Amino acid sequence: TDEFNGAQLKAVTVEAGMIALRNGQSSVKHEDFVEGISEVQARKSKSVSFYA
Amino acid sequence: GSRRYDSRTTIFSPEGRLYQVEYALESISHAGTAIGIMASDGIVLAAERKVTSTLLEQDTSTEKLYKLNDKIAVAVAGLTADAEILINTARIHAQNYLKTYNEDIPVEILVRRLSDIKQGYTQHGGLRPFGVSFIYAGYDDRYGYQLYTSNPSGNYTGWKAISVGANTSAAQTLLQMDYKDDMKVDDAIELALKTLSKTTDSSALTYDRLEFATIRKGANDGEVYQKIFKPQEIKDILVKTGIT
Amino acid sequence: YDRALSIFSPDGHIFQVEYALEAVKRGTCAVGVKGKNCVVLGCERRSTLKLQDTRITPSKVSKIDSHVVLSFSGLNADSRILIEKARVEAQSHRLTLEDPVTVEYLTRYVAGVQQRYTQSGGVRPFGVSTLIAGFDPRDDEPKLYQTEPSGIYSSWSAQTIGRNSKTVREFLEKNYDRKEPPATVEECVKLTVRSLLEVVQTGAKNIEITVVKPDSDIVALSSEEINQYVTQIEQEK
Amino acid sequence: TTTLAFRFQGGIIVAVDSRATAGNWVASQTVKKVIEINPFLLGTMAGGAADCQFWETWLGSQCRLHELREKERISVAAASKILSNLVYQYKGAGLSMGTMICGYTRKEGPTIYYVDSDGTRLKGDIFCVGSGQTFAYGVLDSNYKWDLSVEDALYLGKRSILAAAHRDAYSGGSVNLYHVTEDGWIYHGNHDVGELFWKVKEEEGSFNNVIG
Amino acid sequence: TGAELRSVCTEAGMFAIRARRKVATEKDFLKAVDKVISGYKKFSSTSRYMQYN
Amino acid sequence: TDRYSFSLTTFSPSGKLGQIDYALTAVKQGVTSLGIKATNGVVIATEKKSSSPLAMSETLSKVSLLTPDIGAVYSGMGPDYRVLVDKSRKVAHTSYKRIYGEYPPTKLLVSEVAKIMQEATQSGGVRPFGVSLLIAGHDEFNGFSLYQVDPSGSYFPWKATAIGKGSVAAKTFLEKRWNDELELEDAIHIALLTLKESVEGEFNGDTIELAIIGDENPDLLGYTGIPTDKGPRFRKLTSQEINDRLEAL
Amino acid sequence: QFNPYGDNGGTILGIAGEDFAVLAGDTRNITDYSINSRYEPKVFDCGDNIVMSANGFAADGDALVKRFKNSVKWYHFDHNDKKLSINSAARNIQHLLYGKRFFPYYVHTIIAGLDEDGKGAVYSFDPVGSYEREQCRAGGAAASLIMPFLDNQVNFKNQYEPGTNGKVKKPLKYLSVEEVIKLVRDSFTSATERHIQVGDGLEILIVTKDGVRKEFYELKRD
Amino acid sequence: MDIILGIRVQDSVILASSKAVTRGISVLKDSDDKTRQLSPHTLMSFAGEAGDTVQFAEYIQANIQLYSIREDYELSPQAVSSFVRQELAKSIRSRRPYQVNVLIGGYDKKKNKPELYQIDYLGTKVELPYGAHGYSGFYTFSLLDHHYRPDMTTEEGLDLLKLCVQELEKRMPMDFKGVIVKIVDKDGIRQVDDF
Amino acid sequence: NNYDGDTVTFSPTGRLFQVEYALEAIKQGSVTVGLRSNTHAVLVALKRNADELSSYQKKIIKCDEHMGLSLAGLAPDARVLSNYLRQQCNYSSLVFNRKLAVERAGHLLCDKAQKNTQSYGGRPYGVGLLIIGYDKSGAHLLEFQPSGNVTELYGTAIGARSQGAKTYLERTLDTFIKIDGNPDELIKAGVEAISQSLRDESLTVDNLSIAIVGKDTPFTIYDGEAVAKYI
Amino acid sequence: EYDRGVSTFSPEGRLFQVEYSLEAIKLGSTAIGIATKEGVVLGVEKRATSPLLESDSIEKIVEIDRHIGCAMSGLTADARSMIEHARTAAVTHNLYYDEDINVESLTQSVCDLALRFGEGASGEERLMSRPFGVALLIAGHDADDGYQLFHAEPSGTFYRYNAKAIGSGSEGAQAELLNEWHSSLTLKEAELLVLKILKQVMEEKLDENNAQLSCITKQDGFKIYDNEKTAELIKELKEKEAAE
Repeated sequence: TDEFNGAQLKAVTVEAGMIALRNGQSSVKHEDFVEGISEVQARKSKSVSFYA
Repeated sequence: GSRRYDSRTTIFSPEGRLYQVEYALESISHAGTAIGIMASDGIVLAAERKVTSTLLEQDTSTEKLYKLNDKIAVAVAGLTADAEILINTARIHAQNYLKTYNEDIPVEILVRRLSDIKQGYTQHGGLRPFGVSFIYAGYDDRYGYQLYTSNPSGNYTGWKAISVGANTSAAQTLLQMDYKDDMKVDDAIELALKTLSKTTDSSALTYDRLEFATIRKGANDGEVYQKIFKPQEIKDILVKTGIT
Repeated sequence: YDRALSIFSPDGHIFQVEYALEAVKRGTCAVGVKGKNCVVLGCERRSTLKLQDTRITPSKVSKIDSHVVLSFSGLNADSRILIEKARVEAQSHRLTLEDPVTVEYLTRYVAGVQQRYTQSGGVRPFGVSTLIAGFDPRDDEPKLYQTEPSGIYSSWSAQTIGRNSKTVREFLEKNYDRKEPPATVEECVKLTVRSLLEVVQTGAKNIEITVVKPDSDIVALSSEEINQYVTQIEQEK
Repeated sequence: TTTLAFRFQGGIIVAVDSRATAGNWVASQTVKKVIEINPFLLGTMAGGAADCQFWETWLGSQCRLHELREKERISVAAASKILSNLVYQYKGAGLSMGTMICGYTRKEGPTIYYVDSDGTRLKGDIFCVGSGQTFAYGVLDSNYKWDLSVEDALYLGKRSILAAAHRDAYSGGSVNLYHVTEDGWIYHGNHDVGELFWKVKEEEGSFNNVIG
Repeated sequence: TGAELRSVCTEAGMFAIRARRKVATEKDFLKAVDKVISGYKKFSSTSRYMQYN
Repeated sequence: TDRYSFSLTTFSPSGKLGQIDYALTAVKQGVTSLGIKATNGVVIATEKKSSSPLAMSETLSKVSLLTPDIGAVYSGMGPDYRVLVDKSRKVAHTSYKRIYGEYPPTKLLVSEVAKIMQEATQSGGVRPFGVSLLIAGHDEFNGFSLYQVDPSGSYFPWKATAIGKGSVAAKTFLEKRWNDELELEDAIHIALLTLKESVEGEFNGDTIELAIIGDENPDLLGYTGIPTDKGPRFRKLTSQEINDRLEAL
Repeated sequence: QFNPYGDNGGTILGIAGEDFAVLAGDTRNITDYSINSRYEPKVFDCGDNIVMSANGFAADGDALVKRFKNSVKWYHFDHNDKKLSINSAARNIQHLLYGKRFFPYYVHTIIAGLDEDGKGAVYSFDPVGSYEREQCRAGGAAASLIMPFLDNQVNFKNQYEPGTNGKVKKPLKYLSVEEVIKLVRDSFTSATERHIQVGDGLEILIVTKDGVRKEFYELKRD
Repeated sequence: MDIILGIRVQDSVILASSKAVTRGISVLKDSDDKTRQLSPHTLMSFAGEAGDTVQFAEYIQANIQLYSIREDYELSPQAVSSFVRQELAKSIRSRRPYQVNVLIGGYDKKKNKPELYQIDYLGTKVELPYGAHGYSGFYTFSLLDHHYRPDMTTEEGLDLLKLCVQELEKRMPMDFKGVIVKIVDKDGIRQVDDF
Repeated sequence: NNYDGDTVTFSPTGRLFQVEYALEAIKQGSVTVGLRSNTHAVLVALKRNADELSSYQKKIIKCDEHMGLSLAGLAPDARVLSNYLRQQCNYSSLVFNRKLAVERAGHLLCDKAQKNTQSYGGRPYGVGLLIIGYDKSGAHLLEFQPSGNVTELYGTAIGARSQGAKTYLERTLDTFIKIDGNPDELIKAGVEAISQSLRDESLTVDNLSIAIVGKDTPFTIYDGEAVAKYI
Repeated sequence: EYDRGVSTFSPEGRLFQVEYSLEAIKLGSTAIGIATKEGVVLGVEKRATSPLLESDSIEKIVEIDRHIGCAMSGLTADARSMIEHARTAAVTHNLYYDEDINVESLTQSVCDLALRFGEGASGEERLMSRPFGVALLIAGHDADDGYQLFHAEPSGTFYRYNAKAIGSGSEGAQAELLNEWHSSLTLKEAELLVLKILKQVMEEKLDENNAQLSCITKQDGFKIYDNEKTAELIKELKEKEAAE
């Protein structure tokens, strides 16, 4: 989290759980929580291999 | 940022076209009328000043007639300041071709050089155009009298008779109904005063608002003589043609 | 100066090139058809405006060498900037390797000029498109190329450029045969003239035809010769 | 040094020596004075060694970017006229040059050019350049024939350098002959001059002023 | 845009209505693609609006 | 750095050049100045203006000598005049006093300063100068001559004219009072009379800067005994001398 | 006045073999008649089984060993750890020399290594530009002493079979790595007694398919 | 060597140049020529120093030729010489000169008149009815001013050149190998060989 | 908003945003993990192919005979700065016969990236290098941030999922500093570091590219079957 | 979100013009390239926009040097500059090292060229106003790695591919290369594979006036197959599917 506001940080909590929700998990996993940082952020078109 | 304040004078519009050259021509339609007729024994050049005042010295003015070289004089219609520069370039280039080839410069060469200069500014540099329109009266042995108009786009077209400046549509139509192939300078003197009389915005046309010059081969020893008429001979020739 | 005036578009283009293409269409119309042993570039010449000279007013087709002719459509002002370079490169060819230019080579150079002005800082690109034609020296195969503002060139069997180029090219799909060119030079003049009188119209007083035959024969036809081909074609039709 | 070439009916025979002296002292006896510019051009070495060796590798650089652009093989007259303008620049810096560019194409025939430091370019039919170019002319120009066989011509090129080599201080080592054809240069190999000599003394019956 | 591809489909039938054809051809869709895509690319919203998106 | 290589005078869309139009607004904000051409002199005239009376007028200048035969007086911005007077002296030496050895004719020098004008109506990173100058002078073949150099870069020959905030009213007065014989002394009476109707503040020989381009004074030559050269024709009038001619109204 | 080239003498000897190569030189540095240094290498390894010596005037001769190794570097960097051939290096040396031709270097360069066929190769350059492949080429100041004795024991130059009197020349043979140590050591023994810029020390580098060997022998101490 | 001659006759300019080149201590070509067309009725023979001759011949050629396609107008021989001189003067002042002497013989189309111009390496044109350069020039001059008439026909100018040639064989201390003559007429530039 | 267009315009938050933007090029980039002991430095990079037919792109550029750098940003940007480092490493050997200090080489690098970010018509360089080396005060690991800022660490990462890598290094922090002389163990400690930055991509003999530099080992890049012992 | 730079970012971190540049490789016309063990095959859809086009003197395959050949797709005017540089580059290395340049090393030079737009900064002299938008398939043969095929982007990054398509038909083309390719195919079976995949995404008819083949073999160097061999090979594809 770098230059997130405390509203953005609340956003990562909810987002994490939604991704768990799709998988069908009964808990939120650590793997899913980070995945939620990346989804709160606008850049989620990810690599195109012009960063390799 | 510098880029922030750039005009971009010199991109195309969606039409395929150059806003700033179009606008330049818009402002030359404000400027003073100049007409040139190529007779078969001369060229008569006559232009009507865009301003007039009675306190204004108009007796030794020559702000429309400018001589480029001994055998080629031009009439000016547009941004006079921009024109003064290219007249002084032209004069440098004309004298240059004579220095290096020892031969009178053809009309074609000087006219094409001036055109390409205008052309450089609409092409690149990020600069405004030179809004000038020249009518070139010129003599060469090869093609006789040659007559020419150049625009801010930096394009040149031959004429036999042409009119630039204010009231272009009006002047052009008039020339055409009268113009014959068998005309000498006398018929040309009469027509040049006469078209100017129909486009005029003064209650009567007078000599102090006319500038007038000819180039005749009928000067002695089969030589071209450039004459810019004095305002007191113009007033005389104005009594002859019975305009006043 | 150093600012870009040609910039990448979010589509996949540069807007100044698409724009420059629009510029060629607003110009007058030049047609190209090659015979078995001739090129013919004919061009539409104005005469809306009258008292215009014919001797001293420049033509649409300007001989670069004695065997390479260039015609142009689009801005008539810009045209002279591409041609001034093209003439000097031909004399440089003569200087440094010997032999006069080959038509393919001059077309590749002219293409490289427009190519460069599509990607150099502080220029717009030329709004002018060429039919560059001619003969190879010591050969007699007719060569007809057309280069365009992109900076891309194409060879063509017959082609047409300028206003209503799509309308004219349609005509040429239907009368010029790729397999059998017009059998002689004279048949080839009747084809270029047959094409022009669709769009240009308004007499034979607008039609110009330059014909080149191999071995450095450039001839530009007189108004009388033109009338004669227009009349024959009008009548036959 | 003495390097000659003659057009005849097959192409051009090039013929070179390999003795590169420093003066009184003989530097090396195996210096090649033929320079493969591409497979259809050879350039002889004369005057400054260094200047010719360098610039004709570098002509190879302009031969391969002529070849690509035009997709046609270079003219021999065009090749010569690259080199000419290069040595004109460095004239008055005093770089010395003596080269014959030899080529044979099918659209011009056999053509020799002599490119020189001055900017001087002369085409021709016989040249000999070197510090023993005078000896070589004599034999070659009397026994000259346009209508000659490939076999006779090879012996004639050899023999010419031989005569020069014998009296000239700075000529010898070995001679190397090439026969430039259309389809490329063919190498005819290396013959010692000091060993060629005694063969040619018995067979011909020349050199009755030379002991033996 | 999916909105251009709609104009393509509508104009593919419009060329059937003009030709007196009732069942489309590959040929009617080629005509459609050229007119809609080439002609209205000058008038493309895609270019200007992408600068914000 | 510099990246400003694009003109800031550009064509306006209904025609005209917008910067040069604007700059002419800035001319008509400033002081009022006038010139009357006689048959043997030219008179030029202007009003001084200060922030407060605490400014001196003695060290102030608004009429300058460009060459001894050619003076200038402006109406418009103070800053722009100040540099453009100095560029005028510079080109007058560098392009006719090193080449033809002497001061240039009035027609020629006018033509050079119109080209100084021109290259700030154009080029990058520059706007037009905001003055209009009268450049009056005397040459040996076009006589006494008065010019008006303007923000456009044109010049007009004149016989009497005015520029500045009272220009409209001034020239009508001057149209009706002009005559085809004036003496230089008779010229003065016109110019003072007109400049009195455009001032409404204080009027003195210290607040009207008046200059004549009369006829030759060997007392300003600085030397005597080369009769080939003839002293300053330009002669700025001291406060004492101007004051008498003020009473003479 | 400035006379910017001097000399530092030295003598070098390059011999191309048939499975090895020999580039040798002395280690004596001089200026005029004073001995500056008894020991001072001139025969630098550049890696890739190329040994170079740019012998003569020292100040030039160190400049072209600097500039040369700099290019060994920048080659290995932009061609993904390419092994520098004798061929590549030779033509590169040519460019480095030739580029100064309005203010020349005043040294005599010789390289040695294996070529790409598993044989020795020696190329020797004049200061101006050009080069040629060798089997012997000395350089340096006692060149003219050492060269003609090497052409008589390697190439068998003007020798005929015994009792044939000119009928058949003597046959060439292959020389072992061991034998060639003897030839080079013997030339410089003879050279010392007749020349006054050679002595103190002799450093032969011998180049093989396993690495480079330095092998140091003394000469006469004047 | 360096022998170029001009004999202006009243219908033709007769320029003849040497068939020998000497570089070094021997003759390399004895069958050569040293002239370049400028115009199709303007002929320039050139000779003088080593290697300036070719390179300055073709420089000037590129230039006159550029004009002549461009405007499809021939230049006057008068015009042509001014350009050549302009270039020659300039090179004395510049770093690298060109030491080359040129005779430009042409037939003007405008006036219908031969004109012969002699330009030295300094760059002075001067119109002549006849002219030469080098030390060769000395032998020849004295014959032209005896026997010349300005009313000559083409053949008379040819027969005169035989005397000049015959003299040169005798007095000249060096070889020169005959001359190719070139006649600049009003029809073309036509080559004949003198015996 | 309008503050993001150029490299000259501050910015109400004290920032400049474009340098901030260039720092996101490192984040969308692939991971490389550095860790050092007191005697050997290790760069452990994970290489990245595009498609199955594709090759893998070199992530470790040997910069000198005792320096190697690894990119985690723009490939064109990395090529510019790598030349500049070679140039200054070679200018030091030529002029002062000195192996270019690692600490000094971060300051030389520093200023090349600052001077294009202060300037108009330039941009920041959007690539972070991890630069290892062994000089005269031992092993060093530099992290070059595209901000221009250089910091010296005992182990770091940059890439995507990189934070998960800093943690492996953060646990195993007091262990790895004390193992010296045994390059086998550092390498393994760095492979395990970069494996917690996976998310179904694994590691193989064409993904893993290791390079080391030691006291007793000059710069060596292992790849192929030479990273097959060290998975 | 923004684009009123010339060399600017991008919240994502890519250069912005570069992002657009890659999406003009979707307006190319295909170049396909399969590298196998015996050589590399390059084929291209040549395109005819009219049948009054001479389509046999328009070619989009160009020889860089004997042992490196190239196939170009995207805008070909851009490709004119880069291929020249490439020709130059290959020549320089034969000058300096008398050695046949590696393929990789060649590719690497041309990528450094694609990034050189800007207003003049850095160590690399900007002179481009906008980046290139053409992609290259550098084919070639070196004596260090055998046969190699590289894909050079207008990004400035280069990858060695075993098979790649570029152009408008990329997606539909590389979906097929995936399934049909294996490690070893003999050279005339590679040429037929090029003609099969070129046929699925073909928008014309597969014949010899709108397809061109080319090979690179060590022994023959770079040869562009004449229309006689391209025609034959086409005919053996319609025959071989005809047994299936």
